[PDB]
Amino acid sequence: MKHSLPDLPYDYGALEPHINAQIMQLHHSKHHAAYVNNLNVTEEKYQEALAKGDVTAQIALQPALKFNGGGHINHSIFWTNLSPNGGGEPKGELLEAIKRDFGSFDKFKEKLTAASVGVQGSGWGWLGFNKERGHLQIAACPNQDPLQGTTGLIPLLGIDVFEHAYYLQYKNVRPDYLKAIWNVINWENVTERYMACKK
Amino acid sequence: MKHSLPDLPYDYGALEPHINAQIMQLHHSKHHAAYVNNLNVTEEKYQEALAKGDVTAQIALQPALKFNGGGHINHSIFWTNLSPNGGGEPKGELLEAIKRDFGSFDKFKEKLTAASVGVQGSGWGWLGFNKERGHLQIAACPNQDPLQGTTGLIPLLGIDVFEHAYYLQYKNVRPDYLKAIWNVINWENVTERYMACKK
Amino acid sequence: MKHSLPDLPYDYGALEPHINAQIMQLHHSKHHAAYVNNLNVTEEKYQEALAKGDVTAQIALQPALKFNGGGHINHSIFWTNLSPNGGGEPKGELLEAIKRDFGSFDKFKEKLTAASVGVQGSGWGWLGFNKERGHLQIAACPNQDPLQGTTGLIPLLGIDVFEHAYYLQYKNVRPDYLKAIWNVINWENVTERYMACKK
Amino acid sequence: MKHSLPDLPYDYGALEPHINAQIMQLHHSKHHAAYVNNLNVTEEKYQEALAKGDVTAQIALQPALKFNGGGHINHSIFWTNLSPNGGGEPKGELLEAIKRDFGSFDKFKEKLTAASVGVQGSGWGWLGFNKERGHLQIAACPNQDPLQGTTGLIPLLGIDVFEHAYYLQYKNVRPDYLKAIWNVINWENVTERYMACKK
Ligand SMILES: [Mn+2]
Ligand SMILES: [Mn+2]
Ligand SMILES: [Mn+2]
Ligand SMILES: [Mn+2]
Repeated sequence: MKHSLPDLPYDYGALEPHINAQIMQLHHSKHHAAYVNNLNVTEEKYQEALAKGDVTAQIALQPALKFNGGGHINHSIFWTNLSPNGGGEPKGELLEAIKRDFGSFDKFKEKLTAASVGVQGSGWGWLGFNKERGHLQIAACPNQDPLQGTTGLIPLLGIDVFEHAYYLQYKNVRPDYLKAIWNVINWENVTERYMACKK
Repeated sequence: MKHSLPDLPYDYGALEPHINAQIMQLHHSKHHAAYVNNLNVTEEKYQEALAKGDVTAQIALQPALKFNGGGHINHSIFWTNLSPNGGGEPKGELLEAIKRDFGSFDKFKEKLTAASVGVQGSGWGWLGFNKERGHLQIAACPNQDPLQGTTGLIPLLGIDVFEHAYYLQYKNVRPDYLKAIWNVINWENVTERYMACKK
Repeated sequence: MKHSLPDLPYDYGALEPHINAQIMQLHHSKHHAAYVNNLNVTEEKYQEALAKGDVTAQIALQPALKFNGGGHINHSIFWTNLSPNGGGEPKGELLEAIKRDFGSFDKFKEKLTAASVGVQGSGWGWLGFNKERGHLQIAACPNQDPLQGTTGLIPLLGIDVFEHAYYLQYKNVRPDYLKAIWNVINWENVTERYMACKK
Repeated sequence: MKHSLPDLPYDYGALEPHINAQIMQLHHSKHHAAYVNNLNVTEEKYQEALAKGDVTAQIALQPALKFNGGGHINHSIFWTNLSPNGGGEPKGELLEAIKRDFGSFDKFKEKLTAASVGVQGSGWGWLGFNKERGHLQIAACPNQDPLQGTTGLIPLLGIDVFEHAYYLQYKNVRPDYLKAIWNVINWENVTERYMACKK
């Protein structure tokens, strides 16, 4: 059982003019493809170390497993969080939960925008669901550290603030990239993930 | 006494075709200018906290002080480490030290290249001088963490592997950026820093 | 500003038999005294570095500032959170808040106990108040990293799980130390800190 | 692979009066036993996660794997580095190497002592061999982070500065524990590890 690079659920230029085709093609066919391959390489090395009981090799492989493994997790969710049919505001119970936990939808965007723009270096901004507390929660993750594996929160919406995700189009003005991405957020997908957390 | 953005010792397009003018202009006039301003803002906030004895505010300001403060340190050295008159190999005692500590100049480039390309996320690759041991030493730093402040090593040559330092020209192929930058390394400046470490 | 070691609100043997007198004496007159002394020395160096604009020295002093500065913050709160007249359960809105956010007082004890016992190495277990969300929140901190300075949460009740806090009496059985400390929790002080969080 | 708690090469009271019998008994039968048991449980979970491709579970298990896995590595080496027939100074090439890399045996003790006493919180002080550079090197590790797995250096002599390693006897005065441990250093074992580093 090996991990595979999931196909993009839309054309490279489907999110224009918010995210140009050059960024989408590089972000998926180059960056994500490398994470999957490196992930499969690390898993095979880790399996050999675990069979031999080489705990030293297991720990030496952790940085490569979390970075590439997290990259495969984060980017796989990122594509579904975007869509040419996205934008606007969510509906149903998710919208009610955003108003209840953050006050309003605009306030929520402000909190997630501040968490995303506040990331110093490479990282991610996430809207997650706290299963224990039963409400929403915003958190930032450094580098490719996945949300659930490092915080326990269930990812609902992630914003890649790696420079490779916007620099070609927005250069150093990360806020401009954060303002535009809200227009293509696939709230239908984010709603499916939210409803799955409640039973 | 406030920190200031040092002027670039050459034209934006002096390092072409290795580093295009668009990268140099953005890297200096936008990224570095922000580090200096944010650094001065943080120092003033830290001074107020220190006068009031507010240790909580001091610690809350550490991430902003190390990132912007380190950025001002790293980029100020980075410009002098490059030059249109650079490239080739160093001479004198520095070349002898590289051969003695790393075997050869090509081996040194291999070690610093591996440290630079091995940085997962944002960071820096550095050639430093270990004053205690009296020899050279290669080390990688995450994000803008400066070399001397976090390792004690005296910086001699730094390679910015932040994506903003090469993505516009080399995209995700960081190795291509590392291969080209060796042609514009200002070994005259790196020699001055090395000779200053010995007395 | 010259920080000072606060006088203990009680004699070293007031919390027996839950925390013996030898631990209290060492924890206050040796461990806490060292943080204050080292903190004052570090603050003086930070003042000298700021006057000279030595950013390298500032970053090099951060670990000592956070450890000793956080130690002064944490232990100063720890003494007030304990009392010979403590124990039992809180009353009023704090008890209602514990029931609301954690289900019941017993469930809250189980969650904070797991967080304190879960600390690998040295650290602290904290019950804090999230002013932005307006409810309670449990969090663990590594080493002496203070709660508010590193997380923003306002400390209400802290449990020192440094080995020096229980080893002399409970040895490696940290769970026994967690069970015994509930008998001396000064809920009057925790309520004061909880009321200070509200308008 | 089912890791096992290694038998001690001596009785618990063989290293008296430098390390009393109560510490040795607790450190081996309680502290080290917990790392092995928790390590075996964590490895089993890692095998289950790998078979299912659950990368989230793999990353969530890393802290427990590094702490307990590193604990098994460090303590297993620590017992062999000590002996009732130890003490004094090394001989042969190891002594020459200590003189070459650190000037003298006394200066080496001062450097490794400062590194061990300098650990803030829990950690380890290590004398290691850098195979790439072919000389000795001193390094400190936080918590149970093993030397080779996190730094690449081959461990030669380790000093446990976890509070549980000395507090019962020396209380908060860690320097006294560092001075006393030199009397039981098994330089015969350290030489074997140093000779294994060379062809
Ligand atoms: Mn990305
Ligand atoms: Mn840069
Ligand atoms: Mn303490
Ligand atoms: Mn130990």
